[PDB]
Amino acid sequence: FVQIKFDDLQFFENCGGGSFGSVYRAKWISQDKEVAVKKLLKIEKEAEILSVLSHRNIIQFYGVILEPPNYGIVTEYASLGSLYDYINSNRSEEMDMDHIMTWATDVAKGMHYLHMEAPVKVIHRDLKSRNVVIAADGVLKICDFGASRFHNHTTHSLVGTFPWMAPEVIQSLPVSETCDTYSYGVVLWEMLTREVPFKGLEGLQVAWLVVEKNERLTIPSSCPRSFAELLHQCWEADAKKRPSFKQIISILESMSNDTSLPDKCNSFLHNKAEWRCEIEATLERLKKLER
Ligand SMILES: *CCC(=O)N1CC[C@@H](Oc2n[nH]c3ncc(-c4cn(-c5c(F)ccc(NS(=O)(=O)c6cccc(-c7ccccc7)c6)c5F)nn4)cc23)C1
Repeated sequence: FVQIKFDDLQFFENCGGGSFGSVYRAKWISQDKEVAVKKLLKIEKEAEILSVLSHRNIIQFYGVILEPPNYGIVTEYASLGSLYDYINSNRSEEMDMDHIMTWATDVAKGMHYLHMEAPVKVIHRDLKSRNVVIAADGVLKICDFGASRFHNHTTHSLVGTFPWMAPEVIQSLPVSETCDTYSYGVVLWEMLTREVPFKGLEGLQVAWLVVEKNERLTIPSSCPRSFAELLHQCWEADAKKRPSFKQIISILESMSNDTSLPDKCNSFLHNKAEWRCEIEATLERLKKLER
């Protein structure tokens, strides 16, 4: 627990909404470092356990703000924004298969660390493209991985999170590390299609569809089978039938040695104007499925 004086910071802008859980971008004046600061309504001293986590694909702890009433956590700031903002911009048109693979390896490796490599097993429960950020060198960093255990005020809206929640998370059921595997496959699908998952729908409809009808996000027919089948394993209703992140890492290795995949995938990636109608059709069939 490094301590960071409130006056040691210069606050720039707030994401979230001024509330507890809202993230400020800020300059750490003692250190001349650009930082993120999360507004907490206090700090749990027992939360030291998480201050020892360190991995190039998770956001880096810097220190804590302990000046009542100002309580905050300070971390690195990733220069290039959230994965979400990037995927749903026209910048994502520059993504080739080597890009997808690198970024999906980045997330899978950060998750493998939290699940199996750190001082304490961390199951994230809220992994999603808005919780992954892009450092200056394209390296991805998982955010908010300690939220589900300590500061449960940061998350829950929760209607905006159903497309990434495993079914068992939706039902408040027994939960295993493979709930993060389901959320990852949604992140993968986001990278491949560059769409907002279940765009336009009601959270409760998606919650319902995922849980009762085993509805999953449309996989375009022209998506390479290797990607399609990886998505499928990551989306098994039966959490015990989903891969671990060690297996995902090993799967991405095989895919990246497949000489045929790069043309197949890059073709698919750059023909979005053909197969975007497939996803958009399923969206109206699902919207009309409540009217
Ligand atoms: C407003 C629109 C929007 O969403 N965006 C606009 C731009 C983009 O924001 C960006 N761009 N780059 C970014 N880089 C980082 C973040 C960011 C950082 N955090 C943040 C915190 F401020 C605090 C904690 C966490 N995660 S954590 O709670 O799991 C954690 C990590 C490490 C240690 C600890 C800890 C230590 C001791 C005791 C308890 C806990 C906790 C965190 F992610 N959020 N966003 C945003 C960026 C998106």
